Amino acid sequence: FPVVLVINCGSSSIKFSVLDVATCDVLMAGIADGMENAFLSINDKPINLAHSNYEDALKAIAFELEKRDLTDSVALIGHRIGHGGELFTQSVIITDEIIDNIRRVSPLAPLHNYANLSGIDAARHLFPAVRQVAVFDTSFHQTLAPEAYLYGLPWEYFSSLGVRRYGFHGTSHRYVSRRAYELLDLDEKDSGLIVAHLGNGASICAVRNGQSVDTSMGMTPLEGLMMGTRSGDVDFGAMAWIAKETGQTLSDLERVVNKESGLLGISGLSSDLRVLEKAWHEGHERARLAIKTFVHRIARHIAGHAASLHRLDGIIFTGGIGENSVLIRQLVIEHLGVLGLTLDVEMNKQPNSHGERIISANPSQVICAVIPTNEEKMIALDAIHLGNVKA
Amino acid sequence: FPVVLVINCGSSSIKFSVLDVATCDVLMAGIADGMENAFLSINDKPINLAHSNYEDALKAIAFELEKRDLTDSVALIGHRIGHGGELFTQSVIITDEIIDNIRRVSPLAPLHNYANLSGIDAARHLFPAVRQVAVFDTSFHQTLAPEAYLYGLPWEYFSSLGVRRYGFHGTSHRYVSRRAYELLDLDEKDSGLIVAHLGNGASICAVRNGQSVDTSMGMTPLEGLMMGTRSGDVDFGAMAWIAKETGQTLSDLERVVNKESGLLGISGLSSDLRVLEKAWHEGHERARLAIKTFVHRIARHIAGHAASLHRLDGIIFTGGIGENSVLIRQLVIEHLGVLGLTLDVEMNKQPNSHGERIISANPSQVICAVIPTNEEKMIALDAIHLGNVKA
Ligand SMILES: Nc1ncnc2c1ncn2[C@@H]1O[C@H](COP(=O)(O)OP(=O)(O)NP(=O)(O)O)[C@@H](O)[C@H]1O
Ligand SMILES: Nc1ncnc2c1ncn2[C@@H]1O[C@H](COP(=O)(O)OP(=O)(O)NP(=O)(O)O)[C@@H](O)[C@H]1O
Repeated sequence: FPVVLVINCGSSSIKFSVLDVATCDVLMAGIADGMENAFLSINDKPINLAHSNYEDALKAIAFELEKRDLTDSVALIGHRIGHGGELFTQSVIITDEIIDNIRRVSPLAPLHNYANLSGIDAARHLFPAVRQVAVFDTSFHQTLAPEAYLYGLPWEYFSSLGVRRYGFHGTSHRYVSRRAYELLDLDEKDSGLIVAHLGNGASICAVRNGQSVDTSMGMTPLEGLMMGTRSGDVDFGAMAWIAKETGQTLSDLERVVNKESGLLGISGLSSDLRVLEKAWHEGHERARLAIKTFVHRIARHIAGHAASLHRLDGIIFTGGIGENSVLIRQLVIEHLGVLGLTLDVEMNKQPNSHGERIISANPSQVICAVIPTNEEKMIALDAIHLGNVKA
Repeated sequence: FPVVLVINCGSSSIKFSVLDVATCDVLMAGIADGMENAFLSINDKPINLAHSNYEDALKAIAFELEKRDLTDSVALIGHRIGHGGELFTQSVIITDEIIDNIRRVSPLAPLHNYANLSGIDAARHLFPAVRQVAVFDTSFHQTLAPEAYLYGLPWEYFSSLGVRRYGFHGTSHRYVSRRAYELLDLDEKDSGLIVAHLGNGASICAVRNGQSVDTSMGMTPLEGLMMGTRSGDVDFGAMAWIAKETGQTLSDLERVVNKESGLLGISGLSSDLRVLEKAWHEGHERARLAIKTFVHRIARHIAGHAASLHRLDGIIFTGGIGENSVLIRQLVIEHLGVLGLTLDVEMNKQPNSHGERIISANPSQVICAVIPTNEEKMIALDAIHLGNVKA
């Protein structure tokens, strides 16, 4: 019973799951968190770490698996990498070269790169005779054409500084789009999907014949959809006007746009969609506005991403919000009557326990579906495929 | 033979036309320009002004009409106003109140407001017994709902500073959409149009049942489409990353994004589409990229604006580029095969001498058309309607 250990080692946390190689089912999950009073929390023991660096938290995690006699079953380790620039177009077996290449991306997302590389260094220490794989949030989007990835900035910003759209959630978009060809019985090589990955981070992606051809996030995760706490698309003129008017700097505004905006910023209440849905139900006008705005920007990006398709066969919702928000999905879909969508509300009402599920009624011009995303499973599948290779 | 004098009094120029009230035909046009060595240029006399303020240039223009015995036929003056904030939802007869209200908008576009108000002050001096009208580039878009005009910034930026989408080209979008109901034989009250106003400034607008319900420019003219020298939509994260990396300030970057970007910035060659079309024809790769990018962002915004419509009946091109670029229109339309568009290329080939013209073939799901825009005529029509009122 070999397992894969999957690690997502971010700026404040290390999330992990242990997946059985046979079924890709989760056998254990957890999170080392607060990385002054750090602590380890296996789904049970909410145990304390305090002043722990990344190698410490992971040594702790390794001892918990040693505990459960898992250590010798760990045949593969999969690392989620936030950003692979233009250097990674698919998941790779980690070697010194791959490490050097991940380091060259550092400037594009410095703290998050640093954390992912800290997790790699830790795992390489803790499991030296285990093959390790790197899976990148950006890599699925590397099939975008230049017309879709370039900004309208001076060419120099692109050719010298690598300013261009990267996109994120690639691993979710990819996983969900593969499940969609089966659920919808579509030929992958002749197909058009829009995937809406709606979570606290949110993005759209157009998949044409199995490849990503447009996506809503940009060089960073701040572009595109309005999100929990992120502004999404915002007029740079307006941002420069705000600076002059309030005396805030780019750095001030960047924090505002990443941490105080979005659902939180409009609502004045919360980033959490469930709190906002309940607030609206109680007459809260700003919560309703936050939601309607959220919805409007989703519909807008969905239709816009469709323009990169030759034919629209499906729209697929996923993520915390796409999977669980009955109201958000219906409002989005009713905002796309122009594309010929017809919702089956009884199907749309079903909770996420129902898994991969069609929610459009028969007369719909485009199939609409909900497909639970599973990034850990995608990473493990990549790892397992890579486990057959001679390095 | 009463006439309307139409004035557009910007930061460097005063453009004017004199239109006959009967036919709305142009009888005279011109431009006072360079506002250290200023000069007056009636379509003839390229005459010099030098060190001329706004009142001087206009006194010069007034004397040229006195010259041609027009002065006493001037029954109305129409002023193009760049920005009316939330205060103006339609064109108005200018009074002290209207002047006070235009001044309150100043902070939203300080130099351009100042110029428009300078032109009002000049004209009020030069024609005191003549009714004057103000027509605002923003006012057509005041029917946008909050979900379409809000940014995902903290609510305070909207409620205290008036940060929100305004949109521009309103006077063109309005004029063209009215001509479209006739050309396409559509019922205005039951209709969906997207208008693409493609010039050196460019924007999209969705008109649902005769009202603007979405538009691509934002609080300022920098948002949305990529344009001649403007970047269009750009990830604020990327802009903040660029700042940190090059040490440029918001003010530096604002100039870059307004004056060195867009077609110019990608091509490295020109903002002028005709130069770029010819460069591409000669193997210039960056010109081709500038164009493909331009086209891709147009298609994306068109489809996205469609999401605000209940039914898409028409897509209408206008502006310097929309009216004259055979290649741009066809590339855009071929990028929207997803919406069921079919181009009649022989109709698309016709030059702009052919005026208001359908360019989609019969099997097309959406009618596509070219409608020459005429902001001066729209302003004059407003003025003439307002000429019947008791103030
Ligand atoms: N039952 C629910 N109804 C509505 N929203 C929900 C529900 N459950 C969770 N969510 C929302 O999902 C969001 C969190 O989603 P999340 O777990 O982030 O999805 P994700 O797959 O993690 N995407 P990302 O956040 O970028 O990794 C919050 O707004 C939650 O309120
Ligand atoms: N024959 C042509 N083919 C392609 N592009 C053209 C042609 N003629 C003019 N244009 C382009 O139109 C752009 C200038 O358009 P413009 O006169 O600005 O339209 P507009 O109605 O003024 N919009 P705005 O510029 O914001 O006021 C430049 O790229 C020109 O190259």
